Amino acid sequence: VIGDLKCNTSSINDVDTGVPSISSEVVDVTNGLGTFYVLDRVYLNTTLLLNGYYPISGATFRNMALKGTRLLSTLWFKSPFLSPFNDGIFAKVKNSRFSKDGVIYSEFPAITIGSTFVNSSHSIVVKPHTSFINGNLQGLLQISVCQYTMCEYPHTICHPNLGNQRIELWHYDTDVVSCLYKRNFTYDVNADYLYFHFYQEGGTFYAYFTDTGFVTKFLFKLYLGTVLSHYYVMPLTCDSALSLEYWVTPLTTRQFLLAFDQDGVLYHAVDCASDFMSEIMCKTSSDP
Ligand SMILES: *[C@@H]1O[C@H](CO)[C@@H](O[C@@H]2O[C@H](CO)[C@@H](O)[C@H](O)[C@H]2NC(C)=O)[C@H](O)[C@H]1NC(C)=O
Ligand SMILES: *[C@@H]1O[C@H](CO)[C@@H](O[C@@H]2O[C@H](CO)[C@@H](O)[C@H](O)[C@H]2NC(C)=O)[C@H](O)[C@H]1NC(C)=O
Ligand SMILES: *[C@@H]1O[C@H](CO)[C@@H](O)[C@H](O)[C@H]1NC(C)=O
Ligand SMILES: *[C@@H]1O[C@H](CO)[C@@H](O)[C@H](O)[C@H]1NC(C)=O
Repeated sequence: VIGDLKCNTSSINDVDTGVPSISSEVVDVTNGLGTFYVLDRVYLNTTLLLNGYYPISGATFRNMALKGTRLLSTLWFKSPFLSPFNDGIFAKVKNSRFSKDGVIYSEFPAITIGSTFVNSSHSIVVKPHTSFINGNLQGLLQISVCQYTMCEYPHTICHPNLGNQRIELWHYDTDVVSCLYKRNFTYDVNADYLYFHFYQEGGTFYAYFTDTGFVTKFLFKLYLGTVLSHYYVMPLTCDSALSLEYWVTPLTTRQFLLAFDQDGVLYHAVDCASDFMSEIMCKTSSDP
């Protein structure tokens, strides 16, 4: 259970489909993976020791993507899918460009980040939305942070052209609710992978994003004043045979040594707390 409202409680079984897939690759940041750009600041032809919310070198990712057709498992909405959100998380999300009847699409899972997922708290929801404008497929990314009455079994659905045996249903507030924040963000539907930093500090939530390269740019920030404790990558139901990936590794507060081209491109990094070599390599930045 995520919310605590028995919504459209049909086509649900208790089927064990296993546990989120572990990546064969670990976090290695030795040229950018897991780093972000500084908001309203651009460094050229220089290194820079920097504290921040970075993923842990040697840590694996987990594929939190859940793909359904009609049936949802009750086990999909518990640990280990309903996961702890501490400092933050880093996401490598695949843009599933399923090709059907000539046209190419752009599906990937929604993620909700909250405390209790009840209308008494706020919950962040980062949901993709696709639509055609004269047969050209457009990418949106509907961010919203609201006092949602979340369902026990929240799921999104794919584009209706790919076929759906379920209606989209994650919250039941067809009555208009109190929201701290909501705006849409366009993304390039021709992107191989989308990357996200989601972290919190002193009651403020932070989001970084990129649909080009792996190094994320700043997206938005929002003062909650509360402390976020959980994330859930929602199952996406579809008739078409999509191949979903939402790869997540957690963030902790760490010092990194970053490096920039003359064109301001972060091209190299050192996980400074990973290694006795790395520690030595950073601390030696004070005038020798
Ligand atoms: C806030 O959420 C709670 C549950 O988290 C809702 O309570 C349910 O209300 C319906 C009436 O429509 C009852 O049939 C259920 O038994 C209630 N459930 C529980 C667990 O109490 C409540 O309606 C929501 N209210 C608003 C305004 O969003
Ligand atoms: C984000 O874009 C979507 C594009 O559909 C907007 O959602 C629709 O808003 C209209 C109101 O003009 C409603 O009639 C539709 O029911 C909405 N559709 C969906 C799928 O939610 C939305 O307005 C945009 N959000 C923001 C914050 O601008
Ligand atoms: C309720 O859910 C079932 C299966 O998920 C679906 O067939 C039906 O159309 C849904 N209807 C409404 C109004 O939610
Ligand atoms: C970059 O900085 C170095 C010194 O570390 C300097 O010699 C060089 O002129 C600079 N190159 C560019 C491309 O800015």
